[PDB]
Amino acid sequence: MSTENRVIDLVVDENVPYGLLMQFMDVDDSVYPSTSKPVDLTDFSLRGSIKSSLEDGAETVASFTTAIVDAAQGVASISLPVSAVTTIASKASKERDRYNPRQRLAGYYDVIITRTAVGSAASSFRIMEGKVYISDGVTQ
Amino acid sequence: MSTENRVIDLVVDENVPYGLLMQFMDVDDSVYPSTSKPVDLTDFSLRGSIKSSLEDGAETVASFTTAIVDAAQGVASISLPVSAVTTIASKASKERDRYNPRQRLAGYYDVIITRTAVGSAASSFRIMEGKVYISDGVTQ
Amino acid sequence: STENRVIDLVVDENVPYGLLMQFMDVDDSVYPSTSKPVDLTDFSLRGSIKSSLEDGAETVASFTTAIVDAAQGVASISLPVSAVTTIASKASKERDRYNPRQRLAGYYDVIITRTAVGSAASSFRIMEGKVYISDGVTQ
Amino acid sequence: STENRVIDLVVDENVPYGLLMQFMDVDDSVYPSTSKPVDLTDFSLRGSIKSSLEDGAETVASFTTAIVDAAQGVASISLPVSAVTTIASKASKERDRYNPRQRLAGYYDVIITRTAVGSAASSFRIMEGKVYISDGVTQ
Amino acid sequence: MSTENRVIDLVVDENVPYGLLMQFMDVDDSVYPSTSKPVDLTDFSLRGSIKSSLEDGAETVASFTTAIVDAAQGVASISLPVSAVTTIASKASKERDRYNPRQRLAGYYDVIITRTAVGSAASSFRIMEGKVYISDGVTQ
Amino acid sequence: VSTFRDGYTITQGEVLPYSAPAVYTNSSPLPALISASMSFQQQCSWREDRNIFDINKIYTNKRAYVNEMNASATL
Amino acid sequence: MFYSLMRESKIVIEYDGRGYHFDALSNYDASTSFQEFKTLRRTIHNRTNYADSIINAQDPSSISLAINFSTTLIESNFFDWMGFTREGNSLFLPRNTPNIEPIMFNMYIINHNNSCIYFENCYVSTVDFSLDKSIPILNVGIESGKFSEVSTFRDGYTITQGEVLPYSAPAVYTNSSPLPALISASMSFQQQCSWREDRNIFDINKIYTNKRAYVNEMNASATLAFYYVKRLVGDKFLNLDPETRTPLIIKNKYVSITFPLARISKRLNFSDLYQVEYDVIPTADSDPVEINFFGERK
Amino acid sequence: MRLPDPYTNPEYPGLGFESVNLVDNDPMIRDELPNGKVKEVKISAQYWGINISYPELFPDEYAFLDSRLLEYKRTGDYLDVLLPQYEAFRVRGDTKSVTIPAGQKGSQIILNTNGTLTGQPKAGDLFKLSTHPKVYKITNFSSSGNVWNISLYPDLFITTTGSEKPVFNGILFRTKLMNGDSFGSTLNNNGTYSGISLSLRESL
Repeated sequence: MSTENRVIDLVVDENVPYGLLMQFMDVDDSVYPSTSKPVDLTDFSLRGSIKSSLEDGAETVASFTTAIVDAAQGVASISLPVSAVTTIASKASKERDRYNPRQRLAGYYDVIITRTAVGSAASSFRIMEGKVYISDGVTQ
Repeated sequence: MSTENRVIDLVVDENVPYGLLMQFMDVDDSVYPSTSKPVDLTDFSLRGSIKSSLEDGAETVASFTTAIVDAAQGVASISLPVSAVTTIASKASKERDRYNPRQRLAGYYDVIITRTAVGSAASSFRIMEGKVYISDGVTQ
Repeated sequence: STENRVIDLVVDENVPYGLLMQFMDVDDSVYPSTSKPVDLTDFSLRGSIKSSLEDGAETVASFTTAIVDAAQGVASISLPVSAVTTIASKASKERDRYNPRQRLAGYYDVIITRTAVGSAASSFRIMEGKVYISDGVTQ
Repeated sequence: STENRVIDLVVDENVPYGLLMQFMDVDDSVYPSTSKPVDLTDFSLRGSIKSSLEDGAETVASFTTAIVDAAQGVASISLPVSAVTTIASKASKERDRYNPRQRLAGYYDVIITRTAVGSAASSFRIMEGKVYISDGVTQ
Repeated sequence: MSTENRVIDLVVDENVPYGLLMQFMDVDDSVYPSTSKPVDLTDFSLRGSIKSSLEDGAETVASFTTAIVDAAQGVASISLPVSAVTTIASKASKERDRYNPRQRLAGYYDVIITRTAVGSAASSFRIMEGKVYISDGVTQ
Repeated sequence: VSTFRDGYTITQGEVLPYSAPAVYTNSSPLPALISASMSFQQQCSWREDRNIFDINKIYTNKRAYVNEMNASATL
Repeated sequence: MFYSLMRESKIVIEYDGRGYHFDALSNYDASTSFQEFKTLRRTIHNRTNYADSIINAQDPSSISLAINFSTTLIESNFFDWMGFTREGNSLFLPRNTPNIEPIMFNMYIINHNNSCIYFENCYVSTVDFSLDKSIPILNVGIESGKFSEVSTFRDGYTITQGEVLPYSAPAVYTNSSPLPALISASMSFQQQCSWREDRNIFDINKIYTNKRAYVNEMNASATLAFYYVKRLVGDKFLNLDPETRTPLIIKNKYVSITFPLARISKRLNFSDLYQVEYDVIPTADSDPVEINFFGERK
Repeated sequence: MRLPDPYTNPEYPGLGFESVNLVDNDPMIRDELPNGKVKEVKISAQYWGINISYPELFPDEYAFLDSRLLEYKRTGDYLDVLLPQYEAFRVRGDTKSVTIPAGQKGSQIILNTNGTLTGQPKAGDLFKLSTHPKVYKITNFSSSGNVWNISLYPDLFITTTGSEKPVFNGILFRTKLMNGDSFGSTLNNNGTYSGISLSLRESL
């Protein structure tokens, strides 16, 4: 009955690899209390992309590298290497904000988890969405 | 509550096949609280459609591919494929919601359930209505 | 009639309409929830819809009345899909800015009547109000 | 308490009208007020519907009094559907503010009477008010 | 020490006889509590008249018929027949009042109780006063 | 919260035009009205169930019971 | 129909069978109300929503009058009715309260078209006036037990207040030495009575009205406001020390309140211009407080 | 006899419990051993105790109530009461065709509905046998089709004789007054009897 929070804004650090890991857990409310079992990520793949705008025809700033850490514990990690961080930093907006000159808007990102197989239905699902920001660094 | 009860809004996510899961259930409250039983959905066909406007001449932008996953237990599912979602996104208003910029107005929709059977009770009801919104995406 | 009990009917476009009543007299002085379903044997309700609330108005549709359960008290007021289509054709086009689905079609009343041998005319008005059409797109 | 003789009648177009008065005699000497009904002997009710209060006003209609179940005090005032039509014919074209279906048809009052029950013509007015016609749609 | 209420406004009903009865009771406050004995109305007569105005030369609308019901119980009745009610109704002011078109002002009335005899003093006494109103009726 | 529920369809229409109030007894109007104020209440009360199992945690009220309902008007 | 305007009214106080029509009335305020017993009998059987309210008593009314001083000095009867003893045109505060119950009187508030509101069992509970640089006016406060609506009434055609007295500057003395830099002399007199509620089980299903009351205390008080003025360094006459007993008089051309012996407490405020404030009450063994009423030419 | 209440006499809504205290009274020979072990022996019979508190009673309602109570005190019979919080009609049907096999003692009971009853009696509800007037309290329930296994807090006072019928609705406590010796009612100047309360106690 409560609300979800699909909209998440990420903040990356320039010159540093960014690593985010998501855990999918099955839940239920019954006579016995909340029973949680990790979701088995088999045939589950992720794919995320970043563009500088929502409107059609937006320039693709970069794309995220997807991997699954532990299927039994239902843990998947979504991250990008340091070179991708530099690429996004180059393509970010040059407009600074006072009280914190570090952060600059980089664009919008989405993540779809999908399960593709002959017996599996062609079902996709946008797990998250939001904007990507950059914390500019001076080292390196 | 003349019409306020059977109206909800759907937000199809761009670049994702949209599927809504419905569960019919005959809830008895006037006689006694906390009594509910599923509706035997055999012979209870479903059909829906989407149009851009409520005028007499309106474009059929899409149509739900309804299916009864479980004949008993009152479980049905209305869903549309990726091509229909793309058509809706292309044929949607360019004016963005201010409180949620990813959402744009696509059109109106209705759902009618037709319980055609051997018994002379070929009744029809409109169980759903509202507006259809498209949520833009970038992962493509 | 019941001037304080006016209710506006809402009929869905492209859908056959159905409304059911229950005539069930009560006497709770003895104990709460003492309600006995009224016998509807030899009762025949009837009604009509007209565009305006005055003489000389053009009739829009007449409800196809019935008595679903005699002696059980469950009467029904309804009209088929073609009549609903005629109502939608005849309805006005002054759509509201914030209820763009509902248009006014006309005014309605229905009268219950007793046709019992050994009795006389017992016509009585039980419903009153307006008929609103809700637009539809799925046809 | 005080006086509440003024009550307005809303009669329906194309439908016969009948009102059921349960005459009663409540006394508040004892905290649960006595529910003793008056006994209807040597009682007759008379009522005419006359447009406006000015002298010489034309008689729009006349109520038809019925006395039934004298022991328990109830009584009925009614008028046929023809009387309803005659009332609706002369009603004003201006409609009531709160209900756009009612139209002022005239004034009325019913007068109880004892005819030599004790060699006295103890006739006094029971109730009064305005009669409103409610425009129908069925016919 | 308290005040009296000699000013009483009467409201009559058109086409209906009007009947008002007054009871005169002797009272006293002493060591024993309030002792009340009905006043014996012997040689006691009443007389009341109605005019359309207080000023001298006012037209006499009608006059009341006076009678004594029970001398032992000290009850006197002051009333007028239905024909007098009609007469007063004809002579009433035509100016109506909203929120109740029935009532119209008819004039002013007074009642004097007197006891006239050879041994009795020539004493009169204005028991009441006020205005007379009419509740117009349609029947008859 | 980040995402929410937005009532695109279920919404209030146009405001009703002003109309003068009037108070009646049966059908006899009451003259010289000034201001009719109506009041309705559901005087519930929170049932605080903060216990020792909520130590080192932020507690939020969840359940409540109705003390009384009433309808009132000042004329 | 007939509306009721405050400006078109006449207030007549009925005492001893004579009507004291108090003209020269600047403004009066009054209200009437009833007492209810409203209980809600919510039970485990029926958690009801409808209360059990019965009106059983009349809440006592609190009428306040603001009356200008007049040349015929009818307004001194308020001191007379409140309990002060009279000698000539001067009112004494008695050493002891004379009677247990106050002096009761009825009051009418007349209006056009034989309309009236009848307050009964009234007593004067407060009288205070401020001698200042504005026209003096004494606000009296009376409490009623029973209010009613009556058709005929008592109207004081003869007993009435005359012309308002012309303004005259106040002055406060000690014996005959004037006190400098006066700002506002406010006098207060009270008869702090209390209603004796005797609502019993014989009044069930009836409306109860308060009828009898007893005097808790009478008092005379005055608050004097000055400017902090000193004539010498280390002055003895004008300072902030309390004065256990000192003869004081707040004098005017038409009224003079005398304290034969007074207990004065001082209070200094460091405002824009320093102000001292006195609190004058009569002492324990002081002679009766005087209130003289001079119409004209003393 | 029956204690008046809004169910029997709806014309008196003042009757009806403002608050009811259903106490458990099981006397026991409890002994606290020196080694820390607590040993308690149940010998005396258990009895439910009912403390009823009434709201403001108007004179006519109190007249009816104390008339009924004085009739109780006169004829000397028992005074039945119906607690309304346990009146949730959770079991429909007629229980005449329900058989309880004979020879059963203790908390457990086995009854065969023969496919007649509709509704499951959850734990905490009341239970009473047709013959004996004792009132039990269901603590656990378990059914295998038609047969029902019910566990009652007080042990069955009498062994089932094969004819006792279950009573899942309209259970009345056969109680006796404990405030009879000095029972006073105060009348206020407002016109209501205030602070009327009863200390009932189940007999047998």
